[PDB]
Amino acid sequence: MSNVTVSAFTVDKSISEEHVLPSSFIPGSGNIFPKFTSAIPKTAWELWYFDGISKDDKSSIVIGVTRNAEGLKHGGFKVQVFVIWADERTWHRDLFFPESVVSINESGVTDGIWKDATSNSSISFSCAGDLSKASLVFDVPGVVQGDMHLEALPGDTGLDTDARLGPSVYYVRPIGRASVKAQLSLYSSDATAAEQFSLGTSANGGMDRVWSPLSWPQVMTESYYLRTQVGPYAMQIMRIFPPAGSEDQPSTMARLYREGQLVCVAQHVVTRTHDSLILSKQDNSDSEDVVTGGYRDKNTGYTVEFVEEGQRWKFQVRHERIIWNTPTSRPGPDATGNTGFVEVLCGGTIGESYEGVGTGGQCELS
Ligand SMILES: C/C=C/[C@@H]1C=C[C@@H]2C[C@H](C)CC[C@H]2[C@]1(C)C(=O)C1=C(O)[C@@H](CO)N(C)C1=O
Repeated sequence: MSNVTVSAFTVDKSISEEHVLPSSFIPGSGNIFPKFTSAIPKTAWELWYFDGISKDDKSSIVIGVTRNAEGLKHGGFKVQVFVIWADERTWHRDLFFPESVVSINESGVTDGIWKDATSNSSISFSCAGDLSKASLVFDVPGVVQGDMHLEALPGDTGLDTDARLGPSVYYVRPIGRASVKAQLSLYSSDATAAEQFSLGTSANGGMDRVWSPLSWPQVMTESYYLRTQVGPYAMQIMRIFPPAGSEDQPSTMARLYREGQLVCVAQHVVTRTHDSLILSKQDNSDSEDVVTGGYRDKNTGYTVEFVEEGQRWKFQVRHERIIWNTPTSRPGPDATGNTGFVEVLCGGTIGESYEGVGTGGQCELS
């Protein structure tokens, strides 16, 4: 091909002779192209993440497209698909492909394709060169078939901000705020039947972009993720507590937008100089429509305070529905695990009561 830059990872085939060079964080960029190209630390990983959640019916789709070093040796490159219907039924596969190819083409479009030529099966994504739009095609016969579309909402892109998440992780938000659609056919375990999934109306989400040379165990013991449009407000929170045996503070990459204007850029999480975030969890059973992780963390929700005589933004986060529960420990009375949530939100400034839904995920390593 001509004027097309490519990084091809094939299972059981060396990357040592890839022409393209590795990079770190590129300020002001989406950073969509892979960082580990011709050499990959044995613990390193890369993530292209997309989601959408409908406010009208709370259907939700969560996509995780990964590379890691281990994958090049053994087992391939994992793609995680999680869906929840309005009625709270859930569908989710971990799918592994032997080949992972990312492309920047002559137009400046970036394409990724995780594929298996043997099964004639693939999941791909495409990002416009101006990050106005991204889309995904699912084509795994008798598992998942369909697509997903994201349109960036007017306003600040937030790409001119720091993407460090503590000292060893990068977390860019290539599409911070987005309207999202999705039409999927999701097959049973035996591949004999299928159900239609249509993401509900008034759905927001986005695209995140994350890598580290270290495995997350060496990075975090706990993590919480939130993404939400709440009236004129949009926010993204990624908060981690540093690994066991560390004097480091909790790191955050938190952003608050108002009518598309970026109004708060927290890279510091505090309690009670720099834009900062308070993120404190609750256990009260105020209302009936509440739920919790199926592991040791029994929190029902969070309070989210953004602090700029600066203006003040507070939001209650109620866990209403479970998208997923996946373990990170043997079962027990003190088991840890990962939980995906349909989040319900309410707040803003003093006096304000805007309502939204959001995706959230909390992870604890044992
Ligand atoms: C499969 C790996 C994913 C990612 C890997 C390691 C990261 C460590 C980093 C320091 C914090 C967050 C972790 C990531 C960003 C993550 O948040 C999760 C997801 O991707 C979705 C599903 O895709 N999910 C299940 C998680 O909530």
